[PDB]
Amino acid sequence: AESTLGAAAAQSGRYFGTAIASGKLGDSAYTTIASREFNMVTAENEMKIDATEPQRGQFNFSAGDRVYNWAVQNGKQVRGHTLAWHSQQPGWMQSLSGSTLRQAMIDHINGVMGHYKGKIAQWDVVNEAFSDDGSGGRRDSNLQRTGNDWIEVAFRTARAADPAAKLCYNDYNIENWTWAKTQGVYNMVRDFKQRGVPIDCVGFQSHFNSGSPYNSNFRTTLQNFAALGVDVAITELDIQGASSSTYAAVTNDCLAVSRCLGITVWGVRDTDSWRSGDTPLLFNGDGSKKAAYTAVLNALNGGGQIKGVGSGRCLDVPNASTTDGTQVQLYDCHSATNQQWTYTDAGELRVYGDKCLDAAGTGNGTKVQIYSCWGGDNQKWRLNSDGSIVGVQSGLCLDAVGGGTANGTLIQLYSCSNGSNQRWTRT
Amino acid sequence: AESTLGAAAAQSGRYFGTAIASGKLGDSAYTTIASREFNMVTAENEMKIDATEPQRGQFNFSAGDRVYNWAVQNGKQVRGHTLAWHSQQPGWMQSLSGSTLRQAMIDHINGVMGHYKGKIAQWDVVNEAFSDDGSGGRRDSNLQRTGNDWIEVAFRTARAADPAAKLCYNDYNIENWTWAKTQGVYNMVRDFKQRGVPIDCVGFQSHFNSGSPYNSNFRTTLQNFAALGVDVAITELDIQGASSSTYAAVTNDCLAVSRCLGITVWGVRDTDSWRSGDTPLLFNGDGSKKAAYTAVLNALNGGGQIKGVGSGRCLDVPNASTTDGTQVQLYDCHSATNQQWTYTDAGELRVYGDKCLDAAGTGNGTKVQIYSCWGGDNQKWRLNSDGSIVGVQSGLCLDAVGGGTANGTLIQLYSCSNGSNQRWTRT
Repeated sequence: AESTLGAAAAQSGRYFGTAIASGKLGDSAYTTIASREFNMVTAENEMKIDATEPQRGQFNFSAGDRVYNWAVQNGKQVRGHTLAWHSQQPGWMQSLSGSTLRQAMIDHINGVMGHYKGKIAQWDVVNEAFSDDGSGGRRDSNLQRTGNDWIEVAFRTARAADPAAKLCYNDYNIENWTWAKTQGVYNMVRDFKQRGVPIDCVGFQSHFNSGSPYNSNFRTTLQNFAALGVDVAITELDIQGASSSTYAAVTNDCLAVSRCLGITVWGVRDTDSWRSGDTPLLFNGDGSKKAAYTAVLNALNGGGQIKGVGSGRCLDVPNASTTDGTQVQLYDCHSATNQQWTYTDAGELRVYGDKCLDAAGTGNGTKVQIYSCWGGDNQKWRLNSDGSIVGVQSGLCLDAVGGGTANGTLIQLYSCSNGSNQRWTRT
Repeated sequence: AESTLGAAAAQSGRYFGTAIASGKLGDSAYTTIASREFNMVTAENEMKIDATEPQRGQFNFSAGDRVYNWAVQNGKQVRGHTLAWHSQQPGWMQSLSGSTLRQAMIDHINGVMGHYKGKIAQWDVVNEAFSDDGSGGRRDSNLQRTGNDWIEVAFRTARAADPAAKLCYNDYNIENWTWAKTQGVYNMVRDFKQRGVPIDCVGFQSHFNSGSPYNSNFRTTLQNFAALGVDVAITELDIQGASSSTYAAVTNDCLAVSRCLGITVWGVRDTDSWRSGDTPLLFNGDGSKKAAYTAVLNALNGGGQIKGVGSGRCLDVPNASTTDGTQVQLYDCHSATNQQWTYTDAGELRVYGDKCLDAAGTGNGTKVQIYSCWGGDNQKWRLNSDGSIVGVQSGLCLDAVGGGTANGTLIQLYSCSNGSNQRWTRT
């Protein structure tokens, strides 16, 4: 299979998951996409400490089980998130220290894992234990202050509670190999492997933005960790701006590492994201696939001028005009600027540097023209592997009117038919 | 002055207004911008028929007066909108037809204008009476069914009610000269002027988008109507995507016609717009001046490499790198792509075609780098006439750290001080 992300990932033995919020399981548009596209699920909040043990010793699995059941019934495995973490602790746990806290941690781990024994593929045993100050050391938390060996204890406890689940250490800002935090984490897992501490995987959240951008050396980080004898996983992927190139690069990095189990994006639609303002995911608010979705899919499946297949002619802006509202047409191909289109990471087809292929509506017959680039979804396209060009906002295909092939044939939007007047090739 | 829209327009004897919503007058962020930037006001809904005469013969001016009082308290003139229209009619009026409706129309005009007698600069007496079917004829509505002379009667009635107000006919899609609607309106005004019907102005709503884009022949349209002996005004301006060139183009068209009274944008912030999804205004949701704001201000005031003045060097991307997160610096100018920056209508400073000058924060000391273009406000800049470059999101200026001037000097965001290390010239 290769029409969906999960299925395209399965082809190489990997998975493609998302974060699920039980609160949205009632939204039909939400579940339609989630059940179809992903084969791995992480509870966004339902399995955290404050959600599974509101009161000391009083476990509540209502929300967690709702997500677990939905996942399994729809063909997805589940990543447990998370058991030991300095953030979002219940009120009572915050008011604890010393061996008392160390004990509560142990009880919590046994309680949660006992309930889900043998049902969870991976567990984020310890989450975000290192500092961002730039030192590469543990962060100061009530857990760290109970003994530097608390992480080791958490893992030994987890292994005993459920030896079937892969135990991971999860963290952010550890993707760039040159960062001190990355080195801190590396040395810990290195130590752990030598002393026989039970750790099976390292999760790289992969929250990329201009403050902590993706760097190609991410592949090196993954390879270096995998070389220690642990599996690696991209656990909470999201990219500010959702650049198609960056999304593809990250996917290829995982595919290039045999120990990379799979990729999980942190949410379904941009509007579901904890950082919706960054439009960092693969589907937009309308539930429609973004340009990045197509880039990731092609990457999973595959390991200038725009010429129409049926006509042999090129997408042309009449008389090299630059006025907004000028409808594009088919014309004999030639090295002119009014025939050179650039496909940007945002998903636009630009000509003249700042003019965008634009759809003036969403129904059949909508004329395709050029207009000032501003970022509307009616100016974003998906270049499918089958040669079709689909408008993100309309979901319609670029179509050479009436199947015409002569110079001057106009371009419009029309329901995709796989016709030759809807197939294009880049030269 | 020349630092605000209103003040700049006054330098050519014109005004620059906005539409005000009484419900938002309690929002200090809203009013701060509104009172400072505009010297003309239109009530967005408060003076419509249903708002001023909820029951036949029972006039209510509480909503309209809140807008009016605010305007005059803050030194603004007011445009009345609107007296006769097929849309937004009170239920009781929608039930009328024939002579009964005709008289109700007359009564409504006398009541509203009597209340605001001598206090209103312009009144949109009749609004949107022509059709969009391409015939260039009258729109079918209960008012048009009372008789073709209903528009004339509305104007004669208004002139007698308040001789001090300029009486305008207002409509949309009459900006492009070639459209049948435009010419249908032209013929009506010509007819009125020949027969002595009192009409002083024609308002061009000018709501532009990719479905109905701005066209440079708009200037000839304005001249043609002005030639008839009526004033012209841009009454409800908004542009899908808020292109800087287009906003500047519309402004210059009005400045070229001696009889163009001024310009009114339909709203303050994009979020206040009836079409917020198209971000068609001059201020963003945060209340920050967009790239288009500066384009308009510069046009009102009469209005490649980026070389620093205090340094004499060019904005430079180190080693012609294309890696996201690369901090920009100063360096010996020279023709090289890594020093070629394109300023787009959206307000981005692009390099390498798809990389954007990006701010990784909003405070002083913030690192200015390059990152994949995606449309964030942190990738948008305003090029002031004083030579400074301000970040739309932070409101901070491009600053050469410590005032350095040698190669390798890093660029950051800092409070605008108009220092020589914050001034840049285009080359």
